[PDB]
Amino acid sequence: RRFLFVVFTVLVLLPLPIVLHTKEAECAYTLFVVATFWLTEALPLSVTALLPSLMLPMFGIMPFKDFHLLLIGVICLATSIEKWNLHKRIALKMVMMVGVNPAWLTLGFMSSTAFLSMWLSNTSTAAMVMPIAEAVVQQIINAKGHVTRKLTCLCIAYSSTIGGLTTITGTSTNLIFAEYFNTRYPDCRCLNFGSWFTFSFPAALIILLLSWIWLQWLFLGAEVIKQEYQKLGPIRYQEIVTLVLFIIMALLWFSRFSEYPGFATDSTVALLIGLLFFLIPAKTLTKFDYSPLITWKEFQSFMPWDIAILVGGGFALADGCEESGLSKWIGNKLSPLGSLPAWLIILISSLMVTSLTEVASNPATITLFLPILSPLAEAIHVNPLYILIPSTLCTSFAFLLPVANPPNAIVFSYGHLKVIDMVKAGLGVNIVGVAVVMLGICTWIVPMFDLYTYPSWAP
Amino acid sequence: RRFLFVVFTVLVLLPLPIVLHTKEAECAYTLFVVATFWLTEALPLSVTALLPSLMLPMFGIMPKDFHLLLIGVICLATSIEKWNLHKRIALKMVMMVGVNPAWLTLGFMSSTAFLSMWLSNTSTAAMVMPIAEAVVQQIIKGHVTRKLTCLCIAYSSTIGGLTTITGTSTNLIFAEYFNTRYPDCRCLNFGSWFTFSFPAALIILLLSWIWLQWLFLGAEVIKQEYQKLGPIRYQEIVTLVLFIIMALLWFSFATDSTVALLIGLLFFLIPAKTLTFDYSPLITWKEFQSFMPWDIAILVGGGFALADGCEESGLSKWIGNKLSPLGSLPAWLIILISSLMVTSLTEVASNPATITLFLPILSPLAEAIHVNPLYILIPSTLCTSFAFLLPVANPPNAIVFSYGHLKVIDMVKAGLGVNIVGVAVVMLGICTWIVPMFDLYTYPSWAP
Ligand SMILES: CC(C)CCC[C@@H](C)[C@H]1CC[C@H]2[C@@H]3CC=C4C[C@@H](O)CC[C@]4(C)[C@H]3CC[C@]12C
Ligand SMILES: CC(C)CCC[C@@H](C)[C@H]1CC[C@H]2[C@@H]3CC=C4C[C@@H](O)CC[C@]4(C)[C@H]3CC[C@]12C
Ligand code: NA
Ligand code: NA
Ligand code: NA
Ligand code: NA
Repeated sequence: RRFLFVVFTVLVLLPLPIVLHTKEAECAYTLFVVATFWLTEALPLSVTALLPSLMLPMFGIMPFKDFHLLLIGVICLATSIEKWNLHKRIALKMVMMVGVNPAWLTLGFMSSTAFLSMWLSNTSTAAMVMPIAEAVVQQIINAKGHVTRKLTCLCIAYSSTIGGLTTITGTSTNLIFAEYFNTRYPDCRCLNFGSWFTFSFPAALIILLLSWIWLQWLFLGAEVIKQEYQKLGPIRYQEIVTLVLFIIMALLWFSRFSEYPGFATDSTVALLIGLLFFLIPAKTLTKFDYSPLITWKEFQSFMPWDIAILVGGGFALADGCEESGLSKWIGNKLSPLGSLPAWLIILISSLMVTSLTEVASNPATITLFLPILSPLAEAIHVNPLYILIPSTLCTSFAFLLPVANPPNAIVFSYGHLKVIDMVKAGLGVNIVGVAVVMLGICTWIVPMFDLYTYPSWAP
Repeated sequence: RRFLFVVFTVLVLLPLPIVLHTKEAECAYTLFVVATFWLTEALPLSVTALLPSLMLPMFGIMPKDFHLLLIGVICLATSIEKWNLHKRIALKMVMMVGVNPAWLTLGFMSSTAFLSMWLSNTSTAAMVMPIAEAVVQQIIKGHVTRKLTCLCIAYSSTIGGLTTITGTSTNLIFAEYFNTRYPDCRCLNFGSWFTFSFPAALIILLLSWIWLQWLFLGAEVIKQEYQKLGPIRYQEIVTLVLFIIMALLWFSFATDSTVALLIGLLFFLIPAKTLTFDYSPLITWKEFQSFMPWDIAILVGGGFALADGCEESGLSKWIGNKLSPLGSLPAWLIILISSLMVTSLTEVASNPATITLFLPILSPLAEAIHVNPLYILIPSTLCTSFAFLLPVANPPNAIVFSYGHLKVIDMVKAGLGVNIVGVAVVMLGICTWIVPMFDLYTYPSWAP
């Protein structure tokens, strides 16, 4: 029907009243309705986040930091990159340098959006490169033509998903993990921009280079590209300063200094370079007056404000389940769960989140699964990073059917790509992604964070 | 000049280095920069708020019911503005009191005074002004009616911007400053603000109507503007009945945030009659995200960071032992000389900037001289809104200035009397009816 999720919303609040007895059932009812509206997306993912703060007081259950500074500093750069169309110039420049094209054009279209989705969002990059890739494939073919379109679509979407890793500020499921982690463990200083990039870039490079070979074997065995570049025009003043500030912020992030009062952090670099976008004149004379590179309404458009509401709603639901009396019941109900090998819990939880993320949303899976796996990690006396590092990477591995993330729903709205093509292509990419994450969590991420010893910022 | 406030930004960070000595004159440098950029508006009022988060660590100086009520009122106001119910309310309040020259100024005043309790002053002043221009043009001594109508719209949108904590940003800043710093106070909410602020604003509105009517000037032309926006549709009858339900539930787990979230979250759920194979709600999330004030929290966080930074850097001790005879004054004289200062500075500055600068000045002074904090902080937040002179203070009277009429001396002569009667009514109120409502003559228990 049409009015589906008004009657699905109002017709699950009616049978679910197990509420007509003790308090832990009243908290189970809140947990059920919030999880059901998060999984099915009947409400827009932050109206649901405000529902525990409405429903827990009526039953009787009662209750800025550096990551926000870094998020402000990266959104300031991303708004200027997307606004002045620098992101189209540095996508058509990676193509035409790699594009020898027996099969290197697929690698160029993968590497462009993989680099671009480290900074922008996956949805915006997948919506930007797909017209360019469609025009390039059309004007190369008009000079086997059906498999190139679906290969190009899948190589855009999957590599925009893969490039969405390697940065904490690259996807929303990374922002949610970082905001959960620095709130639950505020005595921990080992997770920042560079330490995330250092362990996540060797994984994503291997996943990209293996997915290229997999898709190129699965589907298949000059002036046409140097004409969409000249339709961009010449280079403007507003995107040379954005490029210079990009290069300066990038090589100031990864290069950490010597002095030590309090300001050698990443949020200092983020604010100190990203607040120059409001100040530097664009040479866009308002007419007596000038205009900057970035105004405040555009920043407010680009800034994710609902992520903090989502983290606060998840934390409120977790404390409601703690102080209501429910977590004791399911904690004494699941006592043989802590007699497992610690790597088997990694395996079953990673397969669980990467199976659930194919039909659910990427923030909705990780917001439900982080307060399940954190006290389990503290209880069985393993490192709480050892459990939570592979689960946030396996939640991003949404490569099957186009209901999981909007990156492969954008490339699906075009005429090509049957659903069985997406399923058969994304199954091998999911397999190699889980295999590379399992290799990494036992080979190179172990000495980087000392995962085999219980930490000191944990209870 | 054109690039004047880039070289005002970069050439005040250069002479201000008194920083080349002790720690106390390093927090008296980030104070001057932030205060100057707030008073001048060289940076957009929240880029400046993030500056103590950048400048205080580099010197060596290291450190929710109102949010839910704000979410509820913002998602009500989004649906009121989106489906054009405010035009129906404004054109219905006029034409009841609408056949005389005066009683038509009062209708245009009462419409935007009622409408700016819920919407913003800028949005109501930019909506009633074309309607009022069309009515004054098609009804028509012809030149003085235009400037009288412009000034009555711009003043009554400001006067109506009181009576609600969620009615103007300088009220939101005070409420967010006061639910912090005194978290054991449970006497300040929506209805207790309305109960003390409505009798003041009604008297100010009526006396301003009489003042402007004496100062300036001693049927089928309004109805065709009401029949121009058609009959009433489903999406605004639903918004009207939810407005009436929320309004008569506010004035009677039973909190104001419960009323704001139980009725306010129904706007995202209720099906509007715009079928997308699908349907669309009354409001979506992008519209709410555009309407929601996100920079007010950044502003109050930057104010709290700058206020706490003056504590460990021993500057507050210096300017506290420097101003020791300040605490030998009568307590009402502090009200008088602070309310006159906040109503004089706000004519040339911004309304959030003045109150963000002056709340951490007046709130420790109240605890120092052993009076009630609300006694000092209520007339200062009421008098900061009294921006009725020249059109650089608030955008409500800069909207009505962009039209052809209304030179500056008219605004000055008209706003001087409105400022005088506003200060007089607030001084009468804080000594007559706000005293037993909050027990202002005794030192509280939420105060140290
Ligand atoms: C979804 C959130 C908000 C609420 C529910 C949290 C549940 C799933 C969590 C919170 C407390 C957890 C328990 C905490 C401690 C132990 C003891 C350990 O030897 C085995 C696992 C076990 C038994 C955990 C199982 C999972 C658990 C019950
Ligand atoms: C963020 C900036 C603006 C904060 C500035 C705070 C200043 C204005 C405050 C903080 C400490 C205050 C002092 C604290 C105590 C006393 C003693 C009293 O007998 C007279 C007032 C006096 C002397 C106050 C004057 C105002 C004061 C100096
Ligand atoms: Na991205
Ligand atoms: Na998904
Ligand atoms: Na208002
Ligand atoms: Na002002």
